[PDB]
Amino acid sequence: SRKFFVGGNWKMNGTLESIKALVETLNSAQLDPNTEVVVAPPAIYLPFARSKLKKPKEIQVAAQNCYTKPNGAFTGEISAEMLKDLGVPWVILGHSERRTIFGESDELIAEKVKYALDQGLKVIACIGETLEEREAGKTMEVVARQILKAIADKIKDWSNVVIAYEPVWAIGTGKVATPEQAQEVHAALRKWLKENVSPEVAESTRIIYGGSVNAANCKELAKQPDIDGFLVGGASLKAPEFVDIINARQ
Amino acid sequence: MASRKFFVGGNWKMNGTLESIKALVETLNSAQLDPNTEVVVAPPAIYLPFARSKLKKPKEIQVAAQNCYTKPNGAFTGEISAEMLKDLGVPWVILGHSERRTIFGESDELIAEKVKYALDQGLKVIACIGETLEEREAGKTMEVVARQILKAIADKIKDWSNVVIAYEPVWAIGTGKVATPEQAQEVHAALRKWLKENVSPEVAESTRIIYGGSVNAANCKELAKQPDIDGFLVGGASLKAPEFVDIINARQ
Repeated sequence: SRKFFVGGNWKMNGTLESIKALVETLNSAQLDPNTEVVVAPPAIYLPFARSKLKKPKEIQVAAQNCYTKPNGAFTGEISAEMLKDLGVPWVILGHSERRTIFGESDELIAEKVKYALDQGLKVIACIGETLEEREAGKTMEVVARQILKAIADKIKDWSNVVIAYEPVWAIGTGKVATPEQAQEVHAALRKWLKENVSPEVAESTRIIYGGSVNAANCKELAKQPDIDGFLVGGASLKAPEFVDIINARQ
Repeated sequence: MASRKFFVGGNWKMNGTLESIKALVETLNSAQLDPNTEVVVAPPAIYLPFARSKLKKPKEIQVAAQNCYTKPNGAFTGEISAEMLKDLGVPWVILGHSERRTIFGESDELIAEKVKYALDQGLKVIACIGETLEEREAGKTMEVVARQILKAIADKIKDWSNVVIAYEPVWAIGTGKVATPEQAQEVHAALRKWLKENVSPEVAESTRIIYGGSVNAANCKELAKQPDIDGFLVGGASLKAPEFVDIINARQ
């Protein structure tokens, strides 16, 4: 009875005109009411995008990142307090691009997750192995360590956590995980949760898949028993395709 | 020379709420501000539209981003691009701030690419340089700031018309240890000489070099008198609207 969850990570993309058009198509579409829908604009566009949503109770917005600390002398950063002040309900943390391009560590990500949750936010926490880790057979070693470090160390209440498994080799590459590849990891992640946290947390925590999800591969992925939805990058910028992914179980 | 317009920027860093930013802008809207001062304020990116919406004299006070990325739009989760700043009508961006260099590892090379791309997108750039306490006591102040300016702008940039150089010694940022008028003027004059010899006399004479690091209402008038200090980049004191008003009026 985990609610199906589909997130749209717009990354560093959008203009006032393209975002208006995207949100308007979302507004007018038939969306599966059993899908929890979150879209993550660039921070400078978060107030505009939310203002255009015709049904703000039905599609929520997310920041793509925030810093570890309360407000202070960190030029260029956005804080979790600010998200709370603006009533932004969600935040993506530990995305592969922050890890690989901006050097964010498991330890820094752990502190962001704890502070965001303490500010009342809901967190999409991202994990995933590289191509070389995958080829060398280290996938479960890597993703088990990432979850332990990012959430299980500091977090007691998992109610407001969603886990996003996004193998780095599937992000933006055109190379999606097969349903069997993704189900294998999700099932092993849920077993890790069951044995290392609690069966209640394993039963209720959504584990969503990301990495080249699109309208033509989402239906077979969504049939997998431990895949609870998707984190969508490129296809989230194409409104009709994002609608189909929201409707992956229909 | 002396045709450089006095420039005051307020860097709010990672601070602000809807309530607190409303208040601070309303005070600036109310205040009597010296019309010879170019005024720029830099809210956190997520409050940039709100802050600009509350600015009454949108011609008299302008808004800035505190950072942007090196590249055109793409797969850089958590980043803002220069073309978004252009789309939204943000005229200014701060680049190379010490906190980005020291806390977030931003390098001379990265900052130079940011500066070029921002200028290519029609933005105006506050380009920040400054030496550490250790670098100054090792006697390397001018070696550091000259290298930082050479990589960050002098390399990839040919038009300096829309560049403001901000000298903010690291040991003065947030510490309460403002540079003396003598200390600041010495670096600014040496930077302006560097520009004269390594770029052009025209660029040296026209480029504003502003001082940053613990500027406040009480120390700004003596600094603003120095010949090669063209204004201030103000951190902590920019969240205090009355004090920021006085700094804007430091030449009155």
